[PDB]
Amino acid sequence: NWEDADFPILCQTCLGENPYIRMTKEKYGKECKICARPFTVFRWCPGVRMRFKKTEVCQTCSKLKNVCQTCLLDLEYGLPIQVRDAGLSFKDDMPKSDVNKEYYTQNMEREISNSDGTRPVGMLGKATSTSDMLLKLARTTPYYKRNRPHICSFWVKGECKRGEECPYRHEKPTDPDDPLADQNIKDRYYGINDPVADKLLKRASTMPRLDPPEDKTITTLYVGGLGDTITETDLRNHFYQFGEIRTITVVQRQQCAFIQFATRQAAEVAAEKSFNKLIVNGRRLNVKWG
Amino acid sequence: AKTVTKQRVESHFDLELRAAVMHDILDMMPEGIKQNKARTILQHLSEAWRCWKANIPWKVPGLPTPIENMILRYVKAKADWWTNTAHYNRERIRRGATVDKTVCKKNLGRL
Amino acid sequence: TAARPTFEPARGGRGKGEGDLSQLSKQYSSRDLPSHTKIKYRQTTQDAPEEVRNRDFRRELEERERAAAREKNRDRWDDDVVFKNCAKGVDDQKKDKRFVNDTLRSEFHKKFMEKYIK
RNA sequence: GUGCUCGCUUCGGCAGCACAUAUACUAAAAUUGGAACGAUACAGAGAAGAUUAGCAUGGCCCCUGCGCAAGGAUGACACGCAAAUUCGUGAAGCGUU
RNA sequence: GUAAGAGCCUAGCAUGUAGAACUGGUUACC
RNA sequence: UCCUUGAUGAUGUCAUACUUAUCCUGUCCCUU
RNA sequence: AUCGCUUCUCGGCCUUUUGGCUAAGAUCAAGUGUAGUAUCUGUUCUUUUAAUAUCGUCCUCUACCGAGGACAAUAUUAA
Ligand SMILES: [Mg+2]
Ligand SMILES: [Mg+2]
Ligand SMILES: [Mg+2]
Ligand SMILES: [Zn+2]
Ligand SMILES: [Zn+2]
Ligand SMILES: [Zn+2]
Repeated sequence: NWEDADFPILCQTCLGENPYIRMTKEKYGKECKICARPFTVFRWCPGVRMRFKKTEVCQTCSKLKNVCQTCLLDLEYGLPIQVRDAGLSFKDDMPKSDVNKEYYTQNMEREISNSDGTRPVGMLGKATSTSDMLLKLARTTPYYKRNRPHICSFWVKGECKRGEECPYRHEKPTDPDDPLADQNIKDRYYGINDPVADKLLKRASTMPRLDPPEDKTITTLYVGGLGDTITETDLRNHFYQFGEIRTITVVQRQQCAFIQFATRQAAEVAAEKSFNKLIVNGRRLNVKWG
Repeated sequence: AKTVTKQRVESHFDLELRAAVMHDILDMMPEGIKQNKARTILQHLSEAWRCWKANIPWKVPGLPTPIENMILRYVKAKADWWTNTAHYNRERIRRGATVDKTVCKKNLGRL
Repeated sequence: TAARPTFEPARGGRGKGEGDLSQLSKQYSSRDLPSHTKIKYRQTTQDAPEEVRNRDFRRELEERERAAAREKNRDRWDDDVVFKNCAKGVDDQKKDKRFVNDTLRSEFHKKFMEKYIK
């Protein structure tokens, strides 16, 4: 089918830093880079020195995979699709071969048009269960360096006869001796071998995490960074969630708090939930084993 | 959706006759029938039409009387269509109207 | 094989006007140009539904039936020759009133075969 | 940029005001893939012996045609060890409770 | 005995894309 | 531990016999 | 008698099987001679003259290069 929708699905670092945006709507302008069925192309200018970005994929190919239509990054977290599927499950399995892709597209678009038109169709129930490591490397500030005109290919040959009037950049292109420079559109879409996603998951592997007990059954918790502006009667209230809490040794001369629970399971938990995440009394509460 | 113009007419008639017979035998069989045996009744109907055209008396020794009566009914219907088409084309060939050469040979063969 | 029957038809819903107008083609027949772009309606004398609503049909039907039945009622030398009058009372023997539901034994078909084969 | 300022006030500059208010699928490109007959070898046109008109039917097969005309070999394909639910007799020989 | 692949077997017409992620921790009793 | 390389000749060809997208037919014998 | 294995006979499933239409769609016939292909049988290679065709130097033209002409024997076959 065609698509024919109003107001595209965009993030905030592609839609520009101006709250006042002019965009044009073309009814069936291009085809999708994934679906190859034609859609409504929206085209705007992000800012002042930017590139005139436009939407690349359908409303449907962004409903299936919860991304922005031009940068193909997540709407909520802003990370590549392979990273978000790595920090979640992968149960979409969109077909890549031709006839199966258009058949699956027709049927999932029928499922979309047999619904409200507001939610991620299959990604919702798995989007309830969230806040993995992907929340701990999500970019806080907008990356406005994407919205930036291409390298002038006449200036690379030293023949840019426009000079100062050329809107294209006179600066270095990136070295092709780089994994970060292949980057197919469909490889970035389907979550297959995206090198940006490789570097983000590698950064992710390094990152701090809750760990297992050195010895069996030990529910002893070695808590560093307590501080003397807190009270131990509240800890219990913020801890009871887990189960009956075993031993609760308290030391304020090192500001370390040792804890004990019935089962080791609960102690692992309290690490997991607790490690590099929990803060109470506006003060970070750091945890270790033994 | 192609139109039945002039060279599709007999093929469309004999396409629809088979379909009407198929619907009637799907409605005529009782509740515990294996729902096979449609092709054989269609072959009995084609053979009954050939035996009508050859003026051969058509009788199958063992056959259920609803199937036999329905085949006789539809063979009489195709007989009527065949004969009225022959009368119409013979009146056209007699008056000198625009006729094909193939309809002249077909009409001689029917007459 | 090649020569085979159908046993199922082709289904509709997958061409030129079926779901998305076959994704909005720019191809159109000469039979699809504007033509008879104005519905004619029944006037007051013809059989408009205002006039049909109050009418008692049974009395008028019985009157027309009576008039039709009344019309059908008011409508209705060599004496030495070896063979005598063979047709004595044959008053044309009304075969041309009979109608037969048989294309081989009809009267029209017997006239047809009498005319067209010598 | 132009004009008006009983603007400094000369014809030099400056000030004020008015009108005028957002082009570009942004490349003269770099790229990226799928594609021109047609030649190369092979390859040979359905209907139970042979020579043959054809009309259909079905759809992840198209071409020519403005065609809901008509052609494309009857346009091609279709040719299948065509197995879908669910069993019982009788004696006979051998071993067993 | 000619368009039917298949393949080849060499080509050619569409594209003016999206995208480049970097930051760190203490020890102590009978 | 039979030895253990950077590679421009090998099996044919001719003749005879048995079945066509060529070759020509519209055609006949034999005793009383 | 009952349970199990193996001969043997037989019943029921065996449409699991004839997958259209038209003027039974139509018609109903052959011999000889050559050429080509395939198969089978028999036996061969490597390690002088006649005919045809066309790198060096010199000259001219045009902008070291290109074209044109002339000259110097070469290749094939047979005894
Ligand atoms: Mg045709
Ligand atoms: Mg033919
Ligand atoms: Mg066809
Ligand atoms: Zn799409
Ligand atoms: Zn975006
Ligand atoms: Zn430039």
